[PDB]
Amino acid sequence: PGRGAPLAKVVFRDPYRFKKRTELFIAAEGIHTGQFVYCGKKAQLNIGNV
Amino acid sequence: KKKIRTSPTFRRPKTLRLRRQPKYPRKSAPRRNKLDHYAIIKFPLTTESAMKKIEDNNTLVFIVDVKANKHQIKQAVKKLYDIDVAKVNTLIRPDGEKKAYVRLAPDYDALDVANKIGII
Amino acid sequence: KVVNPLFEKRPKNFGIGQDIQPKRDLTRFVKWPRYIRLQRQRAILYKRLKVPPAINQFTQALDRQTATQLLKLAHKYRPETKQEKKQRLLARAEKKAAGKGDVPTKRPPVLRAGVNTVTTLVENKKAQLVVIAHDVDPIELVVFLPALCRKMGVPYCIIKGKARLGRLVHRKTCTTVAFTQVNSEDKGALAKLVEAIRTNYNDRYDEIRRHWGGNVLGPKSVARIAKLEKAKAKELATKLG
RNA sequence: GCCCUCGGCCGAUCGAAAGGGAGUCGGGUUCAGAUCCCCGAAUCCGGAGUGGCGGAGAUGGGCGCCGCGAGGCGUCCAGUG
RNA sequence: GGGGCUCUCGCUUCUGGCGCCAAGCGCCCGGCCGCGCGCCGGCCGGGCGCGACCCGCUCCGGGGACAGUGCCAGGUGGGG
Ligand SMILES: [Mg+2]
Ligand SMILES: [Mg+2]
Ligand SMILES: [Mg+2]
Ligand SMILES: [Mg+2]
Ligand SMILES: [Mg+2]
Ligand SMILES: [Mg+2]
Repeated sequence: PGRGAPLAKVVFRDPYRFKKRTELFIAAEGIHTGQFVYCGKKAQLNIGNV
Repeated sequence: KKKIRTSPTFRRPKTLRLRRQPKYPRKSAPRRNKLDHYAIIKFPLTTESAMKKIEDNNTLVFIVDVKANKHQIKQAVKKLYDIDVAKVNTLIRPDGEKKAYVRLAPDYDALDVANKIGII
Repeated sequence: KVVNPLFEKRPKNFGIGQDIQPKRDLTRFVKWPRYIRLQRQRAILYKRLKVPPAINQFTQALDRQTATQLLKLAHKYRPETKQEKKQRLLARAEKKAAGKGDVPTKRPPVLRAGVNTVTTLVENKKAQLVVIAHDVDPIELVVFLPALCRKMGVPYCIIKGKARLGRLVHRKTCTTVAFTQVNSEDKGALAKLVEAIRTNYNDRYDEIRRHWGGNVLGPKSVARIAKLEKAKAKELATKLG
């Protein structure tokens, strides 16, 4: 509410403890549910990657 | 070679807490219980409604201390009248006095108890 | 040969995104309490900043051999404890009632302690060796002592531990101690100490006066400066020759 | 009691008789009270250390046997439906 | 062969799965029976190290003697 952009709820793995992390990214146009996004230096050039 | 920090947070270490071992009591003697049984049971109610409760519901109606709960009223009635009671209902009157309806156990007759108390 | 076939290795790899990281040592990356951070940062600041020579001279102290041998000499001259004083006072009272009289009986040489006592002894030139702790926290109690001892000619040294000097004088912490006259059997040991102390402290007082401290950068800064220097050096080397 | 290991509601506390929030209904009864009293039917939560009773787990299979046989005996093997 | 020399001193991209509380190895300390010659046989437990490299002085990064703050000075200032 109050924002024109959709928000993407994205679930990662905590690399240090057994848990699932939930982030609230700003949805880039094209991404869909069930899609894998990759965040990091070695990530590739795809829509939604960071 | 074994002191390790697997967490990046420093928490306050758990120290020893002693229990109080005072060198003198702050109160010389414990103050006695003012809300004893005679304080709890002030006087019975002798109105038309109270009499009808005695002769119908096996219930004695009392005016009790406003600070006494149902357990205290039950135990006080049991001790200072030598009767067994089933349940206690309690209201506070519009004048501020607490009223207790004490139903007696089936083997006790509230009429006879009221006669021994002297409130018939 | 007889090992159970059901036993097998189950190696886990700790690459990125794979099996979660093991519980490893994280002391370097701990959110420490403010007081721990403050004392460590103060230790770092005393290495960053240009420390004046009058404060920097206390970082030069005795080595293990000389400090231990000096403390061994000084252990023979510890001040008497309260129990020892009360017992010699009782013995003195009984023997005085017996007929011993005053009889000063050569009050034994003792170790004088305390900065005011020691500085008065130094001013009167009644001190034969001064030992100064290196870690007096309000360090103005001692900054004048090396220069004063040099001017008066009394040999002085700096030792590691106001706590060690305190244990020498049966207290928690002593700033400085002084050797007044010493016993005949210990005169040789005191002279042997005083000569090395004199060479290491009073003789080189002129360069102690000028030896500034600190002014050293952190390991990261030093390393990156070194790698920049090496880059320019290697390109210059390929240029030359 | 101490030690080892684990332990972020990461923020006290307050804030709704219309929000969220387990589980009570029928009949009778007073001058004035009743889903609260009486009668009769339920129900939720909490407790039970010495364990309250049952039922479930859990009571089978093989082989040597005894025994007219059934049924019992003994060595093994299973058994968190 | 192989070192001064380099990117690596990396382990995860076709799936709307799973993933923690160490397997393995090595060194020990107990209790048990016992060849009854000790590194000596087997059984019930516990500890440590490597697995999971070493050292280091700022947690990591971005600014930085500027910004900012304190005091004075000039300007602007119907916002009051
Ligand atoms: Mg009530
Ligand atoms: Mg917390
Ligand atoms: Mg509240
Ligand atoms: Mg409500
Ligand atoms: Mg009404
Ligand atoms: Mg005006």
